[PDB]
Amino acid sequence: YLIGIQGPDYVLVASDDKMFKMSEKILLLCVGEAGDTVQFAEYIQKNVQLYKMRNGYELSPTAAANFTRRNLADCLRSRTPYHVNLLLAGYDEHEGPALYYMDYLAALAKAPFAAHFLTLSILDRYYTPTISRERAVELLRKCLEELQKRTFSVRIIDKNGIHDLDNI
Amino acid sequence: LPSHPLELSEKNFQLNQDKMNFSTLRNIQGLFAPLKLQMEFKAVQQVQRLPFLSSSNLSLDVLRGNDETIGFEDILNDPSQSEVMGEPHLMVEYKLGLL
Amino acid sequence: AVSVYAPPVGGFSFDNCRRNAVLEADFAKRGYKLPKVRKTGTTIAGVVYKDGIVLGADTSKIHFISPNIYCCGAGTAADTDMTTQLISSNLELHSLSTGRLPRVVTANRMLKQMLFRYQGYIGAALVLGGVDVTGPHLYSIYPHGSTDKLPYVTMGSGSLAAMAVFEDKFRPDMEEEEAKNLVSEAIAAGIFSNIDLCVISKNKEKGTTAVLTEKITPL
Amino acid sequence: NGGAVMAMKGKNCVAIAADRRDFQKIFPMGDRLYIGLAGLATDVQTVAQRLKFRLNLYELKEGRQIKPYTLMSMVANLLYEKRFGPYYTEPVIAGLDPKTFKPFICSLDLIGCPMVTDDFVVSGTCAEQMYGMCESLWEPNMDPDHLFETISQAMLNGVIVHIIEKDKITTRTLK
Amino acid sequence: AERGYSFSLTTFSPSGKLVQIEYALAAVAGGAPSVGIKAANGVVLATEKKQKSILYDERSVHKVEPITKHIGLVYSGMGPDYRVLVHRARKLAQQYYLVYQEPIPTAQLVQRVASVMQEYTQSGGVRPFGVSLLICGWNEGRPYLFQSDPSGAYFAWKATAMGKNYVNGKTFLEKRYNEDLELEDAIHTAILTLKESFEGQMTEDNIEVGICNEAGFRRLTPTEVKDYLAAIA
Amino acid sequence: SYDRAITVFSPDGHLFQVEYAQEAVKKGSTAVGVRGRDIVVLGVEKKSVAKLQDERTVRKICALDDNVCMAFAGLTADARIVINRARVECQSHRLTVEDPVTVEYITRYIASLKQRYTQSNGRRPFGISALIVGFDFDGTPRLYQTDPSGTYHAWKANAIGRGAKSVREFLEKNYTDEAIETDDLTIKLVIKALLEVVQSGGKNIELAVMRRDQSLKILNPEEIEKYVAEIEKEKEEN
Amino acid sequence: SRRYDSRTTIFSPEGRLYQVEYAMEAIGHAGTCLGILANDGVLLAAERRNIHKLLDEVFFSEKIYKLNEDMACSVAGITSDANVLTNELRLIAQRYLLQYQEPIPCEQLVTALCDIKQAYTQFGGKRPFGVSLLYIGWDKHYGFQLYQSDPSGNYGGWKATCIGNNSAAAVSMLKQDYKEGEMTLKSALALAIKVLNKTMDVSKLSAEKVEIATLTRENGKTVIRVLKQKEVEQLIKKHEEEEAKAEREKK
Amino acid sequence: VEKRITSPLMEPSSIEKIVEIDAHIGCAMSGLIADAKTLIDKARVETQNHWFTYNETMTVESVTQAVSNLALQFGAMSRPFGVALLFGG
Amino acid sequence: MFRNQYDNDVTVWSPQGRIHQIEYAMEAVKQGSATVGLKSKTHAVLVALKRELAAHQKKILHVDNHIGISIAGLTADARLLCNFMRQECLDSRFVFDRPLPVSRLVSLIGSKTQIPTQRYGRRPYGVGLLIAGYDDMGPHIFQTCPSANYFDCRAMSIGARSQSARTYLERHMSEFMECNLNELVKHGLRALRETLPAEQDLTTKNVSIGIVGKDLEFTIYDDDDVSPFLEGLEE
Repeated sequence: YLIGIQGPDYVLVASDDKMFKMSEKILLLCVGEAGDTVQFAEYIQKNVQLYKMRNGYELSPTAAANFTRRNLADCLRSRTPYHVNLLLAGYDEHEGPALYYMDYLAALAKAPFAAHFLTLSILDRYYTPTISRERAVELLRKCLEELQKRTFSVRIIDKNGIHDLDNI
Repeated sequence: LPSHPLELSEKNFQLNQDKMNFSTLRNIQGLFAPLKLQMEFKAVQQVQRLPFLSSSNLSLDVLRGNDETIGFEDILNDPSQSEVMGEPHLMVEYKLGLL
Repeated sequence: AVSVYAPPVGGFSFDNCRRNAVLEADFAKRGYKLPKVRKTGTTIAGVVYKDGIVLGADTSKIHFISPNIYCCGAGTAADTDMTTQLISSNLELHSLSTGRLPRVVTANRMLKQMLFRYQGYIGAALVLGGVDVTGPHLYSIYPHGSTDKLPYVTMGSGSLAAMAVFEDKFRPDMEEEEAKNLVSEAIAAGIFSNIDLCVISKNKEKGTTAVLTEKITPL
Repeated sequence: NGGAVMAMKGKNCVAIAADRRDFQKIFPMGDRLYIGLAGLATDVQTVAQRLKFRLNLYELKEGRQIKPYTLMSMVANLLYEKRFGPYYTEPVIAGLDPKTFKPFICSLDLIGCPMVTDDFVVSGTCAEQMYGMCESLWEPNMDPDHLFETISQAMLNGVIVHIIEKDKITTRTLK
Repeated sequence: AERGYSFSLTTFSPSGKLVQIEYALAAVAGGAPSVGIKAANGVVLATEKKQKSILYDERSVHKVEPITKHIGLVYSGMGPDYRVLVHRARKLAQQYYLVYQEPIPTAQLVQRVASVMQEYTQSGGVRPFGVSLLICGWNEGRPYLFQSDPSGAYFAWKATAMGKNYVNGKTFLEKRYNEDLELEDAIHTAILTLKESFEGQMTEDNIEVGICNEAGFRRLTPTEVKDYLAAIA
Repeated sequence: SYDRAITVFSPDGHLFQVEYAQEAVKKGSTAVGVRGRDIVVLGVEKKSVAKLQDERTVRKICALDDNVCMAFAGLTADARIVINRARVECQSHRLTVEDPVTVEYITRYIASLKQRYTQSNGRRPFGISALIVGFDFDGTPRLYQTDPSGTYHAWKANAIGRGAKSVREFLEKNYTDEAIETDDLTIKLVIKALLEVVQSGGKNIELAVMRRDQSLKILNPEEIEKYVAEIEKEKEEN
Repeated sequence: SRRYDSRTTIFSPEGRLYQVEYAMEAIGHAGTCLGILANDGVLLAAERRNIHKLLDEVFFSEKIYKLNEDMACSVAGITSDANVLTNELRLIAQRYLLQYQEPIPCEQLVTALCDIKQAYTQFGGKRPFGVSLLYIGWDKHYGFQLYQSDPSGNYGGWKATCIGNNSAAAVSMLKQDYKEGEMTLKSALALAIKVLNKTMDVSKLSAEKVEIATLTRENGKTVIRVLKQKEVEQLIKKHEEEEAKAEREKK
Repeated sequence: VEKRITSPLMEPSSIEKIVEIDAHIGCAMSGLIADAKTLIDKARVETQNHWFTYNETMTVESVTQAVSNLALQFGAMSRPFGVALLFGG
Repeated sequence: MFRNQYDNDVTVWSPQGRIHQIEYAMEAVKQGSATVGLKSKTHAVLVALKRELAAHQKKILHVDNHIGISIAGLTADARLLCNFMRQECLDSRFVFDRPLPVSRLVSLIGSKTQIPTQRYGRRPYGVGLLIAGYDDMGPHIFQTCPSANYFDCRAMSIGARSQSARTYLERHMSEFMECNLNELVKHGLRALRETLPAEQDLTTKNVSIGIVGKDLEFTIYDDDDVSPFLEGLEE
């Protein structure tokens, strides 16, 4: 249950925590094999820290997403039992908010909204680019209720930066 | 285990080629011919570009006798155009055997 | 940048293989729909006669190796085009060094050795036919690297009927028009379609279309 | 492992149309040259990325633009590099020649196998029946609008029709 | 004197000169005359072959050799290095043709061979190839002419000369060569240049001519060059 | 003499090639490190500002981990290589131990790299000495040094590079504890050290500040000018 | 000084590596190459130094190269080494683009090639390349940039720079006639052509002695182009007319 | 050992010449401390593997022999190790 | 005079057809301390004269159960040769289950020490080894000159001032064969004392004895253990 809702100036994730931040303005949500997921998260976090502090500027959410897709493809390719699904919520200084859906096979896809089916169906029923934070929290609550009928702790990556929001 | 039966067959194709060549020469010519050929190959390989650049290895192919031959390794994947590259000093150290 | 020490190399990459096999196992039971290989399942034929070689490919499957060497193709397509192209380049280099036309024995040896090195994991069931200094030769390449220099040889879909036609209707040292009519008869049996007889002679419902996103980019 | 895309030929105009529902299949491999990767999404993305890497290197070194035939050869080489452990992609290459501006359309294999026609080429899981429908619908000579309708109906029997016209390319997602 | 720098290839002289490469170029300049003229219909690669003795067999090493169906070259300097580089050039051309199914452009082949020579010019343990390649060819309906050096640096040319009296050869080419100059008389111009830079009497077996036009490269037979010599004088 | 090979010794017992690498280090501009309480500073000589130059592209102070940085003196490219490799090592250590590196740790790695490159004739020794400073993790400010020889030494106040003797003697005189009672005091101390080293201040000082729970903060020229104006006011008072 | 220069990996009592210094001298023997940063963009006014009457023009440019969609550079040194160095630049840029799907920031590519050159300087048995490249480009971070690396890998940031022949005079005169934050690409080309006029004393600017490039940003796209023969001729004519007017005013 | 502190600002803790290779093993360094780093590191590694495998204490002679085997490699080092140790255990 | 060009490298012949580096290694072994080796019908005995406060060196070494050696040259190459000998014997007894013959081991060491002399970037092993042993065909006393070529000896001595010991051993070369272990050891001690200056007499802390016998396996005797033999040894 990792529900993400991209918005005008934020990206409200909702983990089941799974929220392993890579750097400022970047938040990666990893789900799958317990051992592989955290190891991959740590590896990518170290790589992005290296890039940040070697170049003086951090990888943008798009660049981080692409690099993570490449690395995840390699990792699955190096060892088959590396079933690791990702959800990279982040904010870009120029681009703005950026949510990124990616399956275990490292198929990156920018997502107006994402989840890792019942949760996605509720988002499909109701979603708007011009959405507010409280509206996204309500959406997450509805998706969680639908999934239960069939946690949701949320953070946002705002232009200010990563924030901790009331757990749902 | 490998990812394919041919994986190791072609990871070490050249190694096996030279091994069989030297075995045959030892059996027929004697000890001197493999020694001489090893010396020439070593001498030509000692001098080339650093590992982080693409060496031509021209004179090595001329000695080997495949300077006018084409194989799938020549065309399929081109080491001259690599997609991931390590640091220069790092790979030179690796080649020297320090790491 | 990091975690890369050994210098680059060239050749086939077998990295995709393991994940590919596991995913095929997954798709086999749920999902299916995996791309397959277009293959040269058609029949090919070839005969050797008095003044050269004649090959048949209903399909074309004939492949230029040298000006005096040609090769039919059966089995898998991409494999056979790549194999024929590589051996053609090798023989072109050999000819450039020689100043002489390449020999059919050289082509047969190259194909045999390369295909045996690949251990028949690439499907190139070929009928190598040409003329050289020695004379007309008709080899029969196999994916695993086995060659037979027979008066007539066939392989493919209807190759057995073509072989029967060759056996019944062949006489030693045919002539030009007789040889290319026997191969046509044998290759015609494989069909039972235009055939590329390669004679290597020694002497020579209005759906609803509602646009949503229309954009232009003047060039 | 879904995804399908086809191409059609016209008069100084060539079309390539893929479907949507959830990944890019129409990557511009040139100013008037596109690609038709169809299959597993991750494989499509990897093939497109590495093909564009090679294409950019080639363009920088040569000083000219990749031609459709040269792009087809490059794609075939790239796919054959991984012959064992094939890429789950069936590139369909459509576009005009940068110099002569002549239509070109082709389809490839999971391992690379050039297949060039001048009427239409289809790729994907349901490619055979789609190509049959195109045959039932295809005609010799098109204008940019007539070409657009033909490929669109064939795909439907949304569709992102990229009619590559030397004057200018047009894109439309139908239904 | 600066002899320590003269001997070593991997050292820069105090002024900043690579003396070993300079000596390789001196070897090139001490080679047999070779004149290449880029005409309008095609190009010419004429040289002064050193097979003037009656014993020297004609069907043997050729000064001008083809790399592809549409590319050929001539050299001035060391024959062995020339032949090895020709083998490498053919290998590279076949690689390009198998990768792209396209004829290797002359410029690309020149780049590849020049980089190969730069490889041995850079590292210590080998010597620069004491030979310069006058590579010609024809692409996209256009004649081409290039000049490679042991340093690995290469330049495009309209008409250039090599070997002995090569500066005089280039002066003569500048005197005679015209931009509109067509083939079948650019051959005459090359013949006259080699005569200006000749030692002995001009015979069809004392020269080796190879032209590359729309059709492609082709080493001229003794009969053809004999006819051209007869037309010249 | 025996100064034409890193391998060979001398009857004195000297490897003159490494001492020449140290001489090249001395050629470099001055770098001044002060180890205070909840503060560490790396004053660097910025005399050759020149014109039409970017101070952002060329700097001596660079970070190695989140809690450690360094400043060097000598061959700029060698220092660049060492800095990049040190960053790689720090991130690898954080990967495998999950906790931030210690200043001593990265100093050890840099010294080990210099020792690796001083082993053989083929590889020349890196001609830069690094003043590596930061906080261990528990909150212990650290100052260290490295040399091409390949050994490291912790320090309380150290100056390297151009005019190192005068600056380090000034630090010997004035380091004390009352000059590290506050971060401003350490900044003034390093600025005065470089004033003894380089003629001008503010525009000729590339100063860096790193507090207990703060990252590398390279002070802007206006702030260093304010600090040196404070030093001048203090001098006028006395 | 006849010692510690046999190898690149050997120091002197003063702590000097004479081999890289001789490589820089070889650079000095090269042809003049200018690079001037400007508000609108950045230019590379190089000296063609291709003045033979039997020389062809079958290439994009001799001095000026293109690295990627966002970068271009000039060369002043040994041509043979510069070719492989530019190939390495292109390859590195494409590697970064493939991995991150974003154009390589100029400083990163400059530093990678400097690592290449200083690695060849570091290890014995390898000759320092002896090529100085004049990089230009644009990126999201620092906008337009102007960099300059040397054989030893030492690279610096610049507003106006020169490498090759009469580099010191060119740089001094640039800083004598350069304004920081005010120069537009127009005035940048004017200053570049003035410097080339007053440095290249071998001959007057004939518009084939000169090879000027331009790198601007139109529609958020880095437009790397080279001044046409007409454009450089216009630059030369404008500079010469302004100089004649100034001489007339002086009287 | 007479540890030499070059300046009053130097930390004597970092210039220590006497080190610990194991609980029951100790040595004092004198000379090229940089190579002594490698020497004592080898000794520490050897005694650690001994404790790991045989769960006992390496003899002083055995650990000094191992680190000597490290030191024998010169002409690894390309020059003789320029430091001496006094393995007092 | 003219040999400076050709006396620095081991892979270069001099105009007089000589490799002076090998001769310099043979001088290095000479500069080492004197040791003695001799065998009886049933025993092979090694006696070595060691170098004040601080312990001495181990000239006598137990390289294998039935093979022992005495060192008279460089310590490093001696250690490497001892390691190689021990490895060879261990491998023989492990795989072939055979006590490695002493002569075979000596031939292996000869080849090992021949390698560097003809190879560049290396120096000849500057050590002389008196290898004692016993197997199959009785005791085996050998001598491996640092120049690869070696010799088999009924009695031998090598080192500094070793010529006196060699002369004394020659005086009684035939007696050693018909001698008891004790008498053989005393003869060895007298040979060692020949090398000592006339003033000095053998003590217990300057003598180590390596003894391998028919039933006995090689053992090194310390001051206390060598005292028995020194007690009774005629002046």
